[PDB]
Amino acid sequence: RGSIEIPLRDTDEVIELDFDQLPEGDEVISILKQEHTQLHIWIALALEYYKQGKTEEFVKLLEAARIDGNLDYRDHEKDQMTCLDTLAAYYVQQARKEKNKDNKKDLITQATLLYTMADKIIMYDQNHLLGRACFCLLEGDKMDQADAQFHFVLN
Amino acid sequence: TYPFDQNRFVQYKATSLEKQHKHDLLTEPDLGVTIDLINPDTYRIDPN
Repeated sequence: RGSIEIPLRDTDEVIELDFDQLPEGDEVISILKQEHTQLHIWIALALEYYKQGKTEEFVKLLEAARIDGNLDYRDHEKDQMTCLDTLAAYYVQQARKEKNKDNKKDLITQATLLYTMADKIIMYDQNHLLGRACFCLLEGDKMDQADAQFHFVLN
Repeated sequence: TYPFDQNRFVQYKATSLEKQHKHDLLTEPDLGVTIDLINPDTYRIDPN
């Protein structure tokens, strides 16, 4: 909401980060990971940053959440594929709001490489096919292929 | 022959042929919407 819970290792469910202020996302990675906190909270505060009106620190703090797929999590690799599909969609989304200085490929490279690790564990997600289908419209080709992978979503 | 002016210039103008044209909207090739299944964090399908 404006402050959701960050669980501890010992006497958990005690600490909070109020999102009305804007802390730096890298110390958030720390204060999460000295606590061996579950991967779900990383998505939750990523959504908090996004609803805070942030698209770039939001998408780069989760890059630090790509390291901790199953760190102490007892098979939350489903949570890591959910993590990584967010970057596989929002790298290619933030490439469309490109600026005068970088290239589109300056985000498409990271989107495409991380999608490859996204397909190492899980195949044909409701967002896996979206990432490559929206990958096609950027280049003006594989357009019926993009339509087919979207129709793979309906089936 | 007649000494015709070289009509290198428009003063009529072509504005009858100009404002008759209705102009396309191609700002974003997927028609001005970010296409995403993640940013619908909300849904009106809930009551109500």
